[PDB]
Amino acid sequence: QTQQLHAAMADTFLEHMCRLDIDSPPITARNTGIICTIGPASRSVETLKEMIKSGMNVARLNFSHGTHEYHAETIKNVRTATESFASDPILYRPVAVALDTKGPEIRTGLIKGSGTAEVELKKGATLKITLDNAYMEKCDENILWLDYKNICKVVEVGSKIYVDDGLISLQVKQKGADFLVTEVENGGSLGSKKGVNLPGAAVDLPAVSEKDIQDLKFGVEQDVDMVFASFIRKASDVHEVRKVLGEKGKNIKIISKIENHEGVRRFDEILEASDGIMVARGDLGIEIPAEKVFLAQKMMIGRCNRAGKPVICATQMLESMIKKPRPTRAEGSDVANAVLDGADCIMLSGETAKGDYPLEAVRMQHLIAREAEAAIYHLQLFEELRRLAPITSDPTEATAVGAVEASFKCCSGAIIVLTKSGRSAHQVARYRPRAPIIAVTRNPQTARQAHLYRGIFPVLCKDPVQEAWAEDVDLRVNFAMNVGKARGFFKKGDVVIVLTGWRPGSGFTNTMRVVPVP
Amino acid sequence: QTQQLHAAMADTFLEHMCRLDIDSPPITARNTGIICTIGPASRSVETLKEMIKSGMNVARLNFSHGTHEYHAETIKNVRTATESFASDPILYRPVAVALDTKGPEIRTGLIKGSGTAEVELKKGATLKITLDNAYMEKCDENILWLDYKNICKVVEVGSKIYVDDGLISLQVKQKGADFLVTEVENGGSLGSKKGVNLPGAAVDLPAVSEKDIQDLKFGVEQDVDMVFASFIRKASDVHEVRKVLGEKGKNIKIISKIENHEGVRRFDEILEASDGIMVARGDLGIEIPAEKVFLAQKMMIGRCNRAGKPVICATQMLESMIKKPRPTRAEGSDVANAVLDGADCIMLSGETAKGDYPLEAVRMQHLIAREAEAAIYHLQLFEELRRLAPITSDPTEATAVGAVEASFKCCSGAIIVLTKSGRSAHQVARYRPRAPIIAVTRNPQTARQAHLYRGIFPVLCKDPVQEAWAEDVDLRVNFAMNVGKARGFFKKGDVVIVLTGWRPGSGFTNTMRVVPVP
Amino acid sequence: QTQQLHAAMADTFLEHMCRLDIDSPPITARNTGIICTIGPASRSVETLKEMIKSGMNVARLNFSHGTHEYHAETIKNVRTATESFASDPILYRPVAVALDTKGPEIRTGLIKGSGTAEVELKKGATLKITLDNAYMEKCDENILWLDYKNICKVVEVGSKIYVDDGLISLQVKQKGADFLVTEVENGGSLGSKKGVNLPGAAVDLPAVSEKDIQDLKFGVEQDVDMVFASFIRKASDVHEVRKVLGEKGKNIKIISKIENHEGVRRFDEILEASDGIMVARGDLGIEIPAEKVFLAQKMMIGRCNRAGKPVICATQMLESMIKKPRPTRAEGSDVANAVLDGADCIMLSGETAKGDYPLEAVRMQHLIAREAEAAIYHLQLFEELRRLAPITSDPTEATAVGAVEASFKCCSGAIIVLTKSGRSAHQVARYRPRAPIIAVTRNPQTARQAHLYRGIFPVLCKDPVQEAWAEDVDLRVNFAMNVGKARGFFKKGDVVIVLTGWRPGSGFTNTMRVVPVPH
Ligand SMILES: O=P(O)(O)OC[C@H]1O[C@](O)(COP(=O)(O)O)[C@@H](O)[C@@H]1O
Ligand SMILES: O=P(O)(O)OC[C@H]1O[C@](O)(COP(=O)(O)O)[C@@H](O)[C@@H]1O
Ligand SMILES: O=P(O)(O)OC[C@H]1O[C@](O)(COP(=O)(O)O)[C@@H](O)[C@@H]1O
Ligand SMILES: [K+]
Ligand SMILES: [K+]
Repeated sequence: QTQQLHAAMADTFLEHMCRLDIDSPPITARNTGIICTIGPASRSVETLKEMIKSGMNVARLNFSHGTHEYHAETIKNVRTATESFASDPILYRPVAVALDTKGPEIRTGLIKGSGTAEVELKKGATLKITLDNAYMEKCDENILWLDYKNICKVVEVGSKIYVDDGLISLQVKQKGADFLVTEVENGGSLGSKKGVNLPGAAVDLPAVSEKDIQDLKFGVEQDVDMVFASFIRKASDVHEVRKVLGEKGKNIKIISKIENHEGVRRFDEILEASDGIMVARGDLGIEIPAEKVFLAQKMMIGRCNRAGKPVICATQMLESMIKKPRPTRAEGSDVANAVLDGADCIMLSGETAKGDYPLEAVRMQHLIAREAEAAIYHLQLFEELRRLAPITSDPTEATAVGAVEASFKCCSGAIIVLTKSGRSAHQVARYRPRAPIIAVTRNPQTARQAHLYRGIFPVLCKDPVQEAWAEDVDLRVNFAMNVGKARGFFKKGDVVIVLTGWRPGSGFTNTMRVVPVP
Repeated sequence: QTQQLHAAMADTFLEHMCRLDIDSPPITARNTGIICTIGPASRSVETLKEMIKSGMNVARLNFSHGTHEYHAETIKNVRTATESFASDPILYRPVAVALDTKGPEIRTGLIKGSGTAEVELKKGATLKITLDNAYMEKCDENILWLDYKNICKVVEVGSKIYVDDGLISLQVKQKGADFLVTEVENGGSLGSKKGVNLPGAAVDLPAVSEKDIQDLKFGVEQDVDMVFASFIRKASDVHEVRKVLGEKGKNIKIISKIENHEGVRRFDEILEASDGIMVARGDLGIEIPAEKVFLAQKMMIGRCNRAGKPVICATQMLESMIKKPRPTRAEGSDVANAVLDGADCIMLSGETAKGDYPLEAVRMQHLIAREAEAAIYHLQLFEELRRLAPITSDPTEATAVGAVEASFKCCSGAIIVLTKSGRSAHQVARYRPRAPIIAVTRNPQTARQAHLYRGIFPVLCKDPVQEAWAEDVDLRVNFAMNVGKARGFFKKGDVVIVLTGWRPGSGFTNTMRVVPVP
Repeated sequence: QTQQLHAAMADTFLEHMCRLDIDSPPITARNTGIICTIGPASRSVETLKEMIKSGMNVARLNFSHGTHEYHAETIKNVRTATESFASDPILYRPVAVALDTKGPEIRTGLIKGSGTAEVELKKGATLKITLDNAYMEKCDENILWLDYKNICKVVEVGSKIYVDDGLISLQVKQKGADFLVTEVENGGSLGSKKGVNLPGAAVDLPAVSEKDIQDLKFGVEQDVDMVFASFIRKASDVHEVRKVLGEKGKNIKIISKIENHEGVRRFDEILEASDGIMVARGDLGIEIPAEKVFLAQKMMIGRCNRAGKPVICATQMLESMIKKPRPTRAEGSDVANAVLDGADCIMLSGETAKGDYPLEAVRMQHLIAREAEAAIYHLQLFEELRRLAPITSDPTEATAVGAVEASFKCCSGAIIVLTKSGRSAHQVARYRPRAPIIAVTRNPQTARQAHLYRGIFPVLCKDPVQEAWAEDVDLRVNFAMNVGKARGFFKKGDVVIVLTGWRPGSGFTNTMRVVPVPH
């Protein structure tokens, strides 16, 4: 048997686990989007073509470093590689471009006037934090300057301060006007201009920094598809990002990065305002105990799935592959479990941006994701999603859930969906069918953004609009059939589900057909 | 709220995930046993005392390397460290000793008559494998000798052969009398006496090597608690191990290591014959595609949970901690997911045997395990375990399940179980209660072996047997109460479940009491 | 297989239904209490002995008719019959006595001065209702007097008024000071002193009538175990009954009869104030549309199961057996579905009080109940009861649920429970085990009242208290063992669950043992 179908039929989750079968091969289609950070290892046109062939769906640009010029050139290269495949629309894969903001930061000053010097902090010693700029280049083991002018307003006696990616830990023992007397908990080497984290604080840094405002404007100019917004703490932060993107950027998707205690606790209001979520495990695991990160990951993925909004699992998923051609067993497991949890997309950072084996890391995420998709317990998942969802008068919703149900009953090879804005295909994806969703659109931005949703394989129709609308619809259905055949999703005579609407604009999807592949 | 109790009450798994709460702190008790491989980083008496304080429950000795003398000294050191705490019976923690066999291997010959010389294998080139001993010390890029005399009987044209840690890959193109012509698929530097793996082969090497027989004899002499038996492919392999251990070794637990396709496929018969299972992910992931490992892991943990037999998750769980003081996000996730899967125990190999941060690795497994134990969806798990279990006439079974039910109903701080052999405590653990199981025994081997089962906290009663049996029972109940109080499991006036029998001797557990903590 | 155990194991309710097996015989024990109304057909000592042997657990006296002398003699007869079995305590079955009140009523006056004369009401005709006592003996087809002085305050234009057990129906067209002009909807022969119902009205008649006060006093004097209180509309009505019973009657259980729209709507507050509930389908189906009665029945049984309070299904269960030796197929089905619903007790009224086949009716309820009990889907029911239940600090609750779980795991022949007040056994019954609950008590009133809960077989221990408490406990457990053996619930070597506490006195049940039945 294939596709873990024996497991699929189990009446209990435990039996489902007992039936997982290494000799049950997956289907060809892989539903989980792969987001790859582009950097020195992966930025040439030549490598990018291979990244695409290996499974990259979204190119992430990390604006923490690099100039506008550098990023503009990366994006140019991504598009060159992407479009090199455009001559065969059956085989072309859309590739989205995501801008990931630097975001607000807290930084220390210079040790001893140097950028490279360091000092030793001993566990239990005193360290005074000063805001007084006289000390901004005279940091030492006694006096630490940092740039967050309001720090005193947001911490209390007992508060912790983490320095240099959580390497050093301090506890506030006394608060002054413009200073904090701290005791070192975890000591270590303190260097220059290090990152500061304030675990449990309501930090009042602006939603977007001066640099972020410039970067977001540049993302609009560059026609990016989505923004990963750093350090989102509250709904109003999302609103600020949306306002910066403005009218011109109104169709760019905002993915809030949840990376501290506040963001986790205010998650509901953040999700409601956002187009989707990134579980930003790197910073999140600096801010909160590392042993608690899996809780926040499963919380966020569950609530995103409940809301029907895309969620990304990010950071260190295949970390060892920076240096090695094969992942660890914990890494394999992490990727599989993220898909099992419900993540729409999984991400690579240093693995693709700077490591020695970027192609292998992409291919590995592809292999794991496809195995894990088969191992989902759809029988329980679909039951729960359908119960948790509202009853509505919305005809498109009723059509989508009916298509998903039909797809399980006939084990279809695909659900084909015509969509202008993406929405009809998003509505199908939210019910987590096993079958891949082939979303046919003429809208290039729809095609790129659809990668955010589990299961959506976007295909970009380039044909002229036919004079007879019924023929225009049939043309697009036929395109999807050719795509699925060419990509090995299904073959002639297999059964597939087709979703269309009753007239041309958006919002009329209402027709479900069960048809043999011609 | 605490212990993820809000999530505990969700009526769906999805809602359960949505309710996981980083602000809901776990209980003190940590139920998942921690097994640590001992080596140069962890073998001193001083480090071993800290390994115990940090949470080590089982010392694993890897007989792949080291003489009898070396291993005898490790065991002596573990006992010295363990017994250094014996003077306070309230606080003493039993520590088990596990012998992990080398097991059968397939090895290549010498490159240029040298041990250190190497040759380059080009992808797509020919490589002939010979059994002809004339070439046993003349391996080169054209002719590779190996020591598996039956290899021709167990591979076909099309078969793969892996060399080193799956570094090199070969595909069989022709079979001859004494030889195999292969094509190199994955090339690389081939050195001397490297490990060979035969994916998908029924390999007919002995269940136990000549050296393994010697090592098992030594394990009996050294009073080890359990054997982790390598490369178990079939029930008869387990029977061989059991026969070697013989009458003298009849109470030593046999944990079969599942590490190839055959072991996975023959899993049921192997489980039935074994005392427990190790998911040996390292070798498993060389033999089978790495992307399929999580399937085999969940299959094995599920089936072990269904059978009520201990299962260990092993290998690369916190791999990066060999070199770093903190784990990656994928590693944190791996540990959490292993416990969520149902693993009785989790394991450390190079992280404790040879790494720079053995204590931190133990502490991290402790932290994660405890968080993940709270995050289990006991509502569904208990329902499934109860349904999957038989109706029996066995009174002790009915008592155990009644105790677990009662423990959920009153949120008890513990299930206290008097047990000679461990069996009554095992029967409770198989229903996966939230509350820790304090298993009071006078039998030191029982106490050590109990670490194999999720949730059992073994405590070794040292007081003489009291003249009146009722007083003797009460004394042990009181001891358990004092252990729980001293370890912070519960406090005066909390409620606990107490299991005893109606007369002395094993097999009469039949009495369940709900008692306030005095 | 037996006891519908193959169906018991189904993974879905649909499959459970598909597995029900006419060739799978039930166990001996029957868990659903049978309440039998005693009347001319069933009041002799001799018949009462056979009613007990046939399965009667509760004798109901209907105070709608009969003098105190008549009812006292019935009660004396029930005790004589019940005590005739007392000389073997192993075999003695407690029998409860229930007083069912007449309750407040609305009655019309006399037609044409006569008690026997009648008049014809034609659909669509006018009929004026008067409260003016000048007309109390001059009811005719134009003027109907009735005795409910506040009727005008509680009905509106559009209100329906039902007369003579809902035979006739009237619709209020105009309201005056002391009158109502109505139109006849359903016509028919109107006689004298007929019962009036006010569907949908908040009727403000007293909780207890003048006759009820007398009857309750008599119930206390006669040591009855429970009162079925008529026409309960609101919690304050229950409180009034409780207050009337007072100190002397404080241990008499009050079972509220739900018999109108208001009682159904205010059900929650009524349940909370009551010891249990009767789904009084007869009057309920006069007050509300007949086609809606199964809704109110299942609502009340489900909510009583959720609260852990006894519920009785009553009225016309085996009606045709008043005249015939066998029931209809609808009646067989009604009894089985009541037990499947979750009813603690089922009831017989004219079937036992006045019909030609009282013993056959009791026997048939016994047979059907025992078949239906096996056909319950305990797998889902136990899961739901456990989930709907709180997490509790109460150790007795933890013990009860642990015992019920253990009882399913080993298919035990019984759960034996020592109880003074009944409560420990009640706590087990509320989780609906398959196995019978043998409740051992020295308290005779506990023993009789225990019949209200599904599954409890009360046994009355008559042995002296032993000097050593341990021995005293053991003696009672042994008694239970002997009872179960003699009644064919289980045999030597079977396994049974035993519940005890850690010291004497109520409230300390905390000990669950799994024990082989001794030789
Ligand atoms: O997902 P969206 O944006 O609502 O688009 C779906 C729409 O696409 C259609 O199938 C075809 O519309 P067009 O021909 O305008 O592309 C409609 O019938 C339907 O309403
Ligand atoms: O006094 P002992 O011989 O330790 O017995 C104490 C209780 O422990 C139990 O032996 C449990 O031991 P097992 O788990 O080995 O069956 C009961 O049978 C007995 O009543
Ligand atoms: O010997 P006694 O006083 O009848 O008590 C025996 C057992 O019965 C119980 O009283 C139960 O009675 P209740 O069900 O009324 O609580 C226990 O508390 C007690 O240990
Ligand atoms: K960034
Ligand atoms: K970040």
